[PDB]
Amino acid sequence: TTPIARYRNIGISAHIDAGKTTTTERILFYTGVNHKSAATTAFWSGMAKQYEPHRINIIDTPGHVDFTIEVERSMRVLDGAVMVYCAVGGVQPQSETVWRQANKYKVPRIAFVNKMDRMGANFLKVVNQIKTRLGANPVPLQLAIGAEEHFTGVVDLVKMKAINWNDADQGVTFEYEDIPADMVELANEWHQNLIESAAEASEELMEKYLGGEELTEAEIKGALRQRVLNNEIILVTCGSAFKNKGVQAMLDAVIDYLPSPVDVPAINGILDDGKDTPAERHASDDEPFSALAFKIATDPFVGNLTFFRVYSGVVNSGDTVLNSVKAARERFGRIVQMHANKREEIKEVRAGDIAAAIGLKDVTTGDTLCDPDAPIILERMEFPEPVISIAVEPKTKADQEKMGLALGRLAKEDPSFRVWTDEESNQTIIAGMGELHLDIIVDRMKREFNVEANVGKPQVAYRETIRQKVTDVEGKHAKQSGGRGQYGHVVIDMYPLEPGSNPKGYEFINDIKGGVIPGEYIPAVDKGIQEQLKAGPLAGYPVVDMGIRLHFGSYHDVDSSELAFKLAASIAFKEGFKKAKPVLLEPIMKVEVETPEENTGDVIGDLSRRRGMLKGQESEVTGVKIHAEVPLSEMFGYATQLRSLTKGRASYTMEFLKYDEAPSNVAQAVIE
Amino acid sequence: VTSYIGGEGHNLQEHSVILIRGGRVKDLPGVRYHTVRGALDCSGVKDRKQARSKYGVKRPKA
Amino acid sequence: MIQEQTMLNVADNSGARRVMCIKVLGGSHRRYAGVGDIIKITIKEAIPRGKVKKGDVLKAVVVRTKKGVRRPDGSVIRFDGNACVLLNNNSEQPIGTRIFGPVTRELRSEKFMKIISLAPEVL
Amino acid sequence: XCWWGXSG
RNA sequence: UACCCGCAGAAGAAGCACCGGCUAACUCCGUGCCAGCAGCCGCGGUAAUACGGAGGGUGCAAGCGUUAAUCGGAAUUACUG
RNA sequence: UUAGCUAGUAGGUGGGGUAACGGCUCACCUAGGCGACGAUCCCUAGCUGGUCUGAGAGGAUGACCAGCCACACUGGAACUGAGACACGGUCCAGACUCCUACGGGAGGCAGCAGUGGGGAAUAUUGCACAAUGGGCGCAAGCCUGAUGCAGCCAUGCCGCG
RNA sequence: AAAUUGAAGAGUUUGAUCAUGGCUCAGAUUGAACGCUGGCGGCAGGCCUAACACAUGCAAGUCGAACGGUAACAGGUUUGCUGACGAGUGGCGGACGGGUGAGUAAUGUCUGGGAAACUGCCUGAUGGAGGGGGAUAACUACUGGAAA
Ligand SMILES: Nc1nc2c(ncn2[C@@H]2O[C@H](COP(=O)(O)OP(=O)(O)O)[C@@H](O)[C@H]2O)c(=O)[nH]1
Ligand SMILES: [Mg+2]
Ligand SMILES: [Mg+2]
Ligand SMILES: [Mg+2]
Ligand SMILES: [Mg+2]
Ligand SMILES: [Mg+2]
Ligand SMILES: [Mg+2]
Ligand SMILES: [Mg+2]
Ligand SMILES: [Mg+2]
Ligand SMILES: [Mg+2]
Ligand SMILES: [Mg+2]
Ligand SMILES: [Mg+2]
Ligand SMILES: [Mg+2]
Ligand SMILES: [Mg+2]
Ligand SMILES: [Mg+2]
Ligand SMILES: [Mg+2]
Repeated sequence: TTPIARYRNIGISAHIDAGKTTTTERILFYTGVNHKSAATTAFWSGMAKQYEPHRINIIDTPGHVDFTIEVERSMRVLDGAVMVYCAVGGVQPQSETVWRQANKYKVPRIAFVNKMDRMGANFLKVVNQIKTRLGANPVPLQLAIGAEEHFTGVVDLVKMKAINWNDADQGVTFEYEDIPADMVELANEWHQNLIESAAEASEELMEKYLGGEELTEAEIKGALRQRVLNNEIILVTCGSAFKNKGVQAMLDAVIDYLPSPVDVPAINGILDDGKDTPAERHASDDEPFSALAFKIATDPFVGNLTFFRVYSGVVNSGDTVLNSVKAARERFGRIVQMHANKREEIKEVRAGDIAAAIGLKDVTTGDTLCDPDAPIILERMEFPEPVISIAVEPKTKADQEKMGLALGRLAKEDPSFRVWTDEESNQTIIAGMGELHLDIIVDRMKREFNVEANVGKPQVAYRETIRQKVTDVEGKHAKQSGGRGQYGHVVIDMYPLEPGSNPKGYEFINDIKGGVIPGEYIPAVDKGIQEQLKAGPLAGYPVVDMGIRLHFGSYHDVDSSELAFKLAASIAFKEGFKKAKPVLLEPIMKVEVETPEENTGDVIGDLSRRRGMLKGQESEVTGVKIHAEVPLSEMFGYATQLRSLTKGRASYTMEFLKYDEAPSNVAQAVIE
Repeated sequence: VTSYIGGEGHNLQEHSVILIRGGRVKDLPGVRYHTVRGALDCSGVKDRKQARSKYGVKRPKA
Repeated sequence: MIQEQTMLNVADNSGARRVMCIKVLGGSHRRYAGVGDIIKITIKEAIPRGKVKKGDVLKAVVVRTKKGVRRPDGSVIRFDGNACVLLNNNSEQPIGTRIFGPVTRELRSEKFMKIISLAPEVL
Repeated sequence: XCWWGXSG
């Protein structure tokens, strides 16, 4: 039971508002008419039913940078890609990013220019933008006879024939006719460019074209397939998914110009575990079963749905599987493939196809599912580091137990979303790829699970250090009133130690000379001093970069004890800290920002607006790197402001560097 | 109730989901339960090679 | 004609048995709420384990009134009690999942298609 | 206390 | 299908608790009332068979420990007693 | 640390009623009836053969197998039928959920499998009526999540490497 | 002939002792769970919690040798003519089997009795089974509803 592996795995990737949902809805309509987010399977022949009906695996990827994680997993799993570009917008910021994600996985892609009907929309401008901004070769498979209000259909460059769709039938019937003479003057030149590109890939067709023999349609289409697989060129088509003209043709182009599961390069991995031996799993049923888990989901009336892509081998119900990454033995049952109208149980899944295994107990996102015999570990998909963090506190105390379970469930399904409890504030901090991404997880925790919560700013971990040295600090602890009392006298010198002097940042000096303090009690004095560092006298924050010297003291034959010396050391420590200049320290982060050159002045100004101090600036072939030292308190929701300044084209990384002292206004604020 | 975390290192913080089992700590009045190590949020003692099952430590890869 | 201090029976399954109008929304010095008018209310009585609790303040839509409604032909449809369907304070959507008792086509707006489809009788 | 890299 | 035969080759197949006494089974090293241990007694503040590890032993074994629960020992509700 | 409880209550007579006896019901008559051998009330609970343990007496227990009882969303009621006040029947009322073209309709896994939830914790949306039963039919046959098996699980016992 | 021929102690109150008296340990068991580990077979068991809510498939049908009819299939434009039977009328089963323990301290269960009863199918016996009447489903025509 196998289709001839001519299925077209594809992913719809575009900027927000471009038309990804409208185009995919129209894709389901036309394929469904041909028959008598989430992965979907359809069946598409040609518009004239010329092509054998092929399974089309279509995923509409989310445009927002907040939901980039889903674009990443989709591009890897899907053999082909279709990039929607708005005709008015052209190459918008997010569309620039999705190109780079496709570039990372070397995914062959074609381009659909949507919204041709919209006013001030130029198909050639968008092609020009694709060539200049994305630095790629765009070839016009289809030109547009009409523009804006007068948009009436899409012309085909390869056949040099105009196509008219039927407004009454909702685009169901295609028509072929002559190109209008005004339109043809431009079509000839673009058709010549299409011919020139096809010849270059074949090399054999190049010499023939130079000699002067006309290239075959059979031969041009072949060469164009060749180059899309090479990734050298991109193919552009124009249509209106609202006026129902052009979407139908783009699908036929997808089937005739995009790769099969066999056409793409075989998945690379580590065979078994250790020695990094290349798995080299060829994409075919004979090779040992290999699959990857993407987009795990939960259904109320069904078990957890774990969408998977079988590169090689065939999986069946009642088949043992190995989770290579989690080292967990697994079994497969109740597999389901979702057609546009319905989801159906399937007993087996051939290689090159995507399905959702219900009830996979140990399968998280980025897990490799393989046969236990001959195990293979395909690499985990790229997981982006979070860019913004907020504190979540449950509105009710009862919700805390539920909230932790809910955020963990959200964190299991989505790799980008992260949750942790900071040891200092004991608060729950969540980290996400965008402000909107965190907002949607919060709404899901309320709308989906029954847990409403309060968003907040994480509490920074302040430290205390001493400025100036106070000498002769004496601390006498005496509790003698009958029987056995506890007596300890210690004279200590509290001085500010250098920040880089020692790893602990604390130094205790046994400068005792003679029998003033018995050796046995000096460790107890040291123990009391370390305990005091744990809770600073002013604001309760941990003491750091401070050292002390014990030079003198007193004792009693019966009363003196280790506990007594520890309490005396604590009294002296407090007195010395009170007189030494106590300053709170604010954690400083080393921040590196990659920004387009035009917005560098804006990003540098934003960092200067924060109490952050610039330490560096590197001009780069792509973008400009800016290095700055900014207190973490100032670094809140920085990604939102950074994206507003740079049109979401700027990314930043940070690392804790040191604890420079806070400004007085901020430090007094911390004390309160 | 009150439970005892047993072993050199504890990762338990606030709002930590753990499993508790019977067992009284003679020197701690009122602590009549022992946290199970290796279960849920609670982890196993680091560098533990004796009585590892009691402390939930996986067999060393040796 | 529902005014502030009026007590209304509850037509839904939110768990409120009795509610009091605390404000007639939609205008300054607005005096009366009729059928189809949104009013701020306070739960004066609720069943245990209900979706709402005594003392909660939320919006409600008046569905049956003793003063009654007027039809374009001069016909009057009147009820023997004032009744309301509790609405979420923010989304103005019904808290309950079932509607008890007849309702009038006055509620056949887009905001209240939920109530209309769930009513046992619409007259 | 302040970002996925742990730190204050 | 049970079962039987033929092939190849030691190949594909051992772990878990415990060693102060009660209770079978001991030393060294780290540590120094700390870190831990503990059913009961109790151990640990510089020669720790009681902690953490190593070697050695012991008990059981495709299991071995721990917790929970029932009865026994408990003549510790005693009818026997 | 529950002492009084009862009025169709307790009995008689007549009528009705049921397959049958009977305050079962009703009219009248009498003033009874239960209870420190614990009535009434309150809490808990399916019961047994058995099981676990104990020399025994006993103590604990009632998962599996078999007998019996009860129940079938909740509350009530009848119908048909030898037999039900009926798990996959009917009517009503109630809570809940679903379909709709917004007029109305529909339902009840404590069947088997399965999902969510709770929980320390417990299995496959498997196969076949081949056998043994049961229903229907003259039989052939058909139906049978009874049953026979298969999967999962060191959960136990047992045997072996 | 054989069918319970069956009962053990130890640690810890004291400076030591004896008694009292708890605490604890050695045994067996379990619908177990958890932690670590895991070659295999046989046999058994497997929501103890929420009688919580349940998407979906299935778990009670059968009889043409009761009856009209023949939709459909297969043979001999057509028919019940046949096999065979959709739907329907009729009979029978559906009160069994399967599940669960919410209720229930006795109205249930167990033990032994009783007297005033019923009882499809099965079985033994003795007979009969005479002769009519009216109706109705399906069906046909029309008509309503999204469906039921
Ligand atoms: N005029 C016009 N509008 C379109 C076209 N395709 C989509 N739209 C509109 O663009 C809006 C956003 O489209 P959507 O599919 O949500 O884009 P997505 O956010 O990329 O999925 C929709 O409301 C459509 O009405 C088109 O071809 N022409
Ligand atoms: Mg969308
Ligand atoms: Mg725009
Ligand atoms: Mg010994
Ligand atoms: Mg050892
Ligand atoms: Mg006894
Ligand atoms: Mg009960
Ligand atoms: Mg005894
Ligand atoms: Mg009857
Ligand atoms: Mg029934
Ligand atoms: Mg049922
Ligand atoms: Mg079930
Ligand atoms: Mg749970
Ligand atoms: Mg059937
Ligand atoms: Mg149960
Ligand atoms: Mg019960």
